[PDB]
Amino acid sequence: MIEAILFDVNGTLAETEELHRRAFNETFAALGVDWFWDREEYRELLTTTGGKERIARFLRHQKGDPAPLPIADIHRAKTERFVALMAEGEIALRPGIADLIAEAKRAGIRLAVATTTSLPNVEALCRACFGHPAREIFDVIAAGDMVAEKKPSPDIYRLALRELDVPPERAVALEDSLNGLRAAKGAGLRCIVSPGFYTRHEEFAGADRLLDSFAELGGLAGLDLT
Ligand SMILES: O=C(COP(=O)(O)O)[C@@H](O)[C@H](O)COP(=O)(O)O
Ligand SMILES: [Mg+2]
Repeated sequence: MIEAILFDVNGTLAETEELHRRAFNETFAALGVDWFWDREEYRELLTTTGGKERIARFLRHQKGDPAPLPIADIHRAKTERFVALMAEGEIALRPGIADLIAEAKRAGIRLAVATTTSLPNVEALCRACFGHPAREIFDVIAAGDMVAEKKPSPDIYRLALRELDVPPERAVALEDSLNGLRAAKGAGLRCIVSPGFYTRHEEFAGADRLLDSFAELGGLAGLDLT
C-alpha cells in the first residue's frame, strides 16, 4: 500500500520561502550589489527551481549591478546565510507534517526527502524543526545538485526511489508546487499537493489530492490513495 513517503522540503515540510528570500537579499546587500527581490518578483523567479538557476535567470534580464562573482559563489554565501537564519529558530513545521512522520516511523515506513534545495538547508531545517540531524528523520536524502536537471525533471525522485528500493506504486510524494507535482508524476508517483503563499495561484492538474493542509490527510490513513 505505502512502503515509502517522499517529502518535498520548501513549502512542504515548512513555509520557508520568505526566509530564502531574506537570505538572497541579505547576501546581495553584503556583496555591495543593488539587487533586491520583493515578493512580486520572487513569486515569478520561484518557477525556476534551484538558487543558482534562479540567480542565472535574474541576471539574464536585470539592469542593476553586474555579478561580482561566479553564481556558485554568490549562492554558497546565500546558503551559509540561510543555515544561519534557520538556526535563529522562528520556522515551524506545516500542520500535519510532524505527526505524519512520527506515525510513519512507528509503522516502519521508510521516508525520503526529494528537493531542489541545497543539502545544508535540509540539515538546518531538521535541526531547527525536528531537533535531529536529517539522517535521523529521513532514510534517504535526495537534494540539490545530486542530479543534473532539477524539478520539474523527475530525476531527483528517481534518485530517491533507487536508494529506497521501493517501486513508485508503493510510494507517495507530498508537494507544494507545480514543478514539484510534475517531477513526482514524472517518476510515476501518486502525489498529494498542498500549496502555500507562493504557489496557490498555480494549476494542479493531475494531483491525486489537492489539500488546503496536510493535516487534512488524517495521518497515514489518508496516504493510501488509488
Ligand atoms: O526551488 C526551490 C524549492 O525547493 P523544494 O524543491 O524543496 O520545494 C529551491 O531552489 C529554493 O527556492 C531555494 O533553495 P536553494 O537556494 O538552496 O536552491
Ligand atoms: Mg517545494
